[PDB]
Amino acid sequence: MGHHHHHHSHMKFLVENLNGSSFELEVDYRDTLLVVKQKIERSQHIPVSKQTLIVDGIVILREDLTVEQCQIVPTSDIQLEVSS
Repeated sequence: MGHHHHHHSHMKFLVENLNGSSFELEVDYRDTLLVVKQKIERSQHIPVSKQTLIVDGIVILREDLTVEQCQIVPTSDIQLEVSS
């Protein structure tokens, strides 16, 4: 009777692009780092290849890993530094 644990996979992490605009991108745990940056591309208007994901100091250069593996949460400092 009752009790249903509903998990929220939708994560809106603040894509804080210093050379652009901060945007909370709503990604799912299932989405890969390759796909998530394609979302960012249309948002920051910068090509995926120039999206230097800097989280807490670490650069995220992986397309093969999903966000559920990297566990990139909005409670970390997620910034973008536009490579010219």
